[PDB]
Amino acid sequence: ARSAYSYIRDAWKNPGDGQLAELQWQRQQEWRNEGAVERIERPTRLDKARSQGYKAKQGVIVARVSVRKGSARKRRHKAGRRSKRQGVTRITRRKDIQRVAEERASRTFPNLRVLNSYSVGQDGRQKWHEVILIDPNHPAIQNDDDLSWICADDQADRVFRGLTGAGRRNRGLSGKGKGSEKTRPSLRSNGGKG
Amino acid sequence: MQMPRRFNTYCPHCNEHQEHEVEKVRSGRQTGMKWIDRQRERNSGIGNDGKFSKVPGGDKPTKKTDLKYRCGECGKAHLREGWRAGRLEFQE
Amino acid sequence: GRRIQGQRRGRGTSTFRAPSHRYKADLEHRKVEDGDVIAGTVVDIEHDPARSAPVAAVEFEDGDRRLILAPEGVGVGDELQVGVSAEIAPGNTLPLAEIPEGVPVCNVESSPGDGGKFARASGVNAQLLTHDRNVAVVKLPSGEMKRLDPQCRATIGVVAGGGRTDKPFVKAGNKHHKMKARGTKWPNVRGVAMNAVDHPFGGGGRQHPGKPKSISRNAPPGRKVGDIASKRTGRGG
Amino acid sequence: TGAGTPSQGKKNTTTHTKCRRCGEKSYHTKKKVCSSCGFGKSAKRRDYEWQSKAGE
RNA sequence: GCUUUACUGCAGGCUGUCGCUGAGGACUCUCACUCCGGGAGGAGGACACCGAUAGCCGGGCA
RNA sequence: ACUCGUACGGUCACUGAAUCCUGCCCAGUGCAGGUAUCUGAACACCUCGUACAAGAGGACGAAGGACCUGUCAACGGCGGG
RNA sequence: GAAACAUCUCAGUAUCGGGAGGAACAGAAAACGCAACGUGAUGUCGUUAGUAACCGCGAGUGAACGCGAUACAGCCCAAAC
Ligand SMILES: [Cl-]
Ligand SMILES: [Cl-]
Ligand SMILES: [Cl-]
Ligand SMILES: [Cl-]
Ligand SMILES: [K+]
Ligand SMILES: [Mg+2]
Ligand SMILES: [Mg+2]
Ligand SMILES: [Mg+2]
Ligand SMILES: [Mg+2]
Ligand SMILES: [Mg+2]
Ligand SMILES: [Mg+2]
Ligand SMILES: [Mg+2]
Ligand SMILES: [Mg+2]
Ligand SMILES: [Mg+2]
Ligand SMILES: [Mg+2]
Ligand SMILES: [Mg+2]
Ligand SMILES: [Mg+2]
Ligand SMILES: [Mg+2]
Ligand SMILES: [Mg+2]
Ligand SMILES: [Mg+2]
Ligand SMILES: [Mg+2]
Ligand SMILES: [Mg+2]
Ligand code: NA
Ligand code: NA
Ligand code: NA
Ligand code: NA
Ligand code: NA
Ligand code: NA
Ligand code: NA
Ligand SMILES: [Sr+2]
Ligand SMILES: [Sr+2]
Ligand SMILES: [Sr+2]
Ligand SMILES: [Sr+2]
Ligand SMILES: [Sr+2]
Ligand SMILES: [Sr+2]
Ligand SMILES: [Sr+2]
Ligand SMILES: [Sr+2]
Ligand SMILES: [Sr+2]
Ligand SMILES: [Sr+2]
Ligand SMILES: [Sr+2]
Ligand SMILES: [Sr+2]
Ligand SMILES: [Sr+2]
Ligand SMILES: [Sr+2]
Repeated sequence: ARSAYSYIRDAWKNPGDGQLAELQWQRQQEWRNEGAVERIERPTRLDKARSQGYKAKQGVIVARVSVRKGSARKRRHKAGRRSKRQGVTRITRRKDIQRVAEERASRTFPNLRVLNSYSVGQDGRQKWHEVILIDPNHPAIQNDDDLSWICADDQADRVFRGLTGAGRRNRGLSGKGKGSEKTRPSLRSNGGKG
Repeated sequence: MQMPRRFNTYCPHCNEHQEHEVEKVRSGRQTGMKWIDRQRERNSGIGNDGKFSKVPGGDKPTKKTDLKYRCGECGKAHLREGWRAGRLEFQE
Repeated sequence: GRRIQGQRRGRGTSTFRAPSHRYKADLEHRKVEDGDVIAGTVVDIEHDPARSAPVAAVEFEDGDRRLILAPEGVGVGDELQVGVSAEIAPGNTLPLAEIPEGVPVCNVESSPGDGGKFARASGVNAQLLTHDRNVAVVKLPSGEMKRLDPQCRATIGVVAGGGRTDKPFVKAGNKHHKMKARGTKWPNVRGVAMNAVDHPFGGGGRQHPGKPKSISRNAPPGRKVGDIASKRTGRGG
Repeated sequence: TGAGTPSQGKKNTTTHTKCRRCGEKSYHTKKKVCSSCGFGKSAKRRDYEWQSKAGE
């Protein structure tokens, strides 16, 4: 039969219809009043969290984050930039809101590494994302056959280097064949034409 | 100058002499499904566009002749070399 | 060009700011629960450097020393009442509903309990007119009819220090001395005596503005000089 | 009063002093910030890529 | 460097529209959201703010 | 920032003590108000077109412009016959 | 640079913000599509090729599949129960 988890997954397919609609109207009232990064004991989406790698273990942290909405908070030109390089409100950035969210969250927790993240909704002025974090130094994770990879020296600050699942997706590394000549092995190696 | 409506002349898509109707050529409505029609939608962005950053041009104190010569038996049209016509009136 | 004077203003540098540290008090109203059981004796009448007009030092029933805005006539020894059922005497603070019609009032509030916003300057007043269950119309010093909430507090009487603007400065020395104590850059150099690089009316071989003085309300900061959105200009005609 | 030699008379102020962190006479004692190593401004050391010719 | 009814663009203002955003071509409500009060609670109310787009003005700026 | 400020205020401009005065013009440019009617973008709606998309027309219509009024201590003007 | 210049070029170069390691990144196909009865993770070297592609179609910009080589390596969850 179906898993109890599959009933949260099926609910989040439409986060504006029914029981979840009335839930998110309520929650966001407290979330708007909550900080930038708030550590929360239990995730909002169990299926998604577990799917991404979350366990109910010692040293597996989850934290909600809220980033401003829209495009870029881009100013104007002080020095002589042409007509083409004069867009203030019409241009956006190259890192999606989920990546900023993951970074803000990894800096709030300078010892924990980012596992993965997901969206927990949005309103007119902000976007919320919940980020799963892991403690690399906790022996509860050092001897875990499903999570001990994150304890390697080369995995240090993995979000900032774009080695996150959310990172590789923004870097244009999803496709294995066509239209991924300029993106693999890295953008920098390909001169930044990604 | 004046130039008749129906006159007996040649047509390379007929190989003989039939009565050709002299009609003014009406252009055609733009659907926008061409090569350069998409360049105005893709290649265009914030501040200046070169060739897309222009306005329609002018003329000479006389425009040429853009005519269609549809015949009697087949009704085929040949694109004849256009002369600098001041005002053209088709007799009858 | 360069940023005009009004652009350098908003930055909030020393030159354009007010010497706040040299100012006395943020003259507001007292918080009574409901009942008017608060009263106070005026002990002193001081000078306010922030707003030139006199300011009364009031000690209350519970010994709370606060500087209140001074209305005409009120002196040392006098008792005033702050609350809901206050006396209709000059200098008493009470809401608009409790104040009768055709009475000159001052230190009027916009939203109830904000501490006073309207009618505060040297010698001004406000006329209370209509009384409904919902609205209390007040005529502000400019002649504007403000449809106020009857729960908005106000002090009965005209402000003290009247007829001040009726006497000239005589010398620039008197203006200098005044402006040093306010949030203003002084003197005022006309935009026309400036260079083209410094103001929209600058430049030229003589003195005159380039374009007409009247400017659109949609004009950007740096082009908004002269007569801002004039519905007309001139005296007669 | 000319901007040259006579204006050089009013020069009895101490600004740049020996730094604690690096030791160059670049600690602005009025700003408490170093102009050479960046002590008092950054936790890191003030280094810049233009302190050397591009491809070096 | 500077000027403008030189060229082209950008800020910025004004305006429609989509999201925020709810209940019963004109209107009622309160529940989001905003503001004010220490608090109780009071004002405003799906407008406003903000994200997006569209037309006008636009030497303030390049 | 103005602002511990509230129209007897502060903001933006112009003229430059006092004294005696400061005429005429709102056609153009500016600013502001109004506007039956014209013009007016995208969205949504309507018709045809596409197994869908592209796409052709229509309907509606904001600011704005047209257009009318106000204004020169507003830019300015006060000639020839 | 385009013999000016605005799209374009210089060039994702300079410089700036963040972060890892002795290397980094990539990686076991929702691939390739020498269309096949075919190849079979990923880098890199040679070649493909100044080709295809782009571009006031101007100046200029410019891959890939394949092929030959170097080295080879393949696994773990989520859920079901
Ligand atoms: Cl991390
Ligand atoms: Cl013709
Ligand atoms: Cl003054
Ligand atoms: Cl093959
Ligand atoms: K350029
Ligand atoms: Mg590499
Ligand atoms: Mg200028
Ligand atoms: Mg000052
Ligand atoms: Mg006060
Ligand atoms: Mg002056
Ligand atoms: Mg001069
Ligand atoms: Mg003069
Ligand atoms: Mg003048
Ligand atoms: Mg508040
Ligand atoms: Mg210029
Ligand atoms: Mg003078
Ligand atoms: Mg006059
Ligand atoms: Mg050149
Ligand atoms: Mg390019
Ligand atoms: Mg050329
Ligand atoms: Mg290129
Ligand atoms: Mg290929
Ligand atoms: Na960290
Ligand atoms: Na494209
Ligand atoms: Na110069
Ligand atoms: Na006129
Ligand atoms: Na040249
Ligand atoms: Na040149
Ligand atoms: Na070109
Ligand atoms: Sr393009
Ligand atoms: Sr353009
Ligand atoms: Sr000609
Ligand atoms: Sr207050
Ligand atoms: Sr106040
Ligand atoms: Sr001038
Ligand atoms: Sr007059
Ligand atoms: Sr001297
Ligand atoms: Sr000195
Ligand atoms: Sr500092
Ligand atoms: Sr550095
Ligand atoms: Sr005079
Ligand atoms: Sr006029
Ligand atoms: Sr292999």
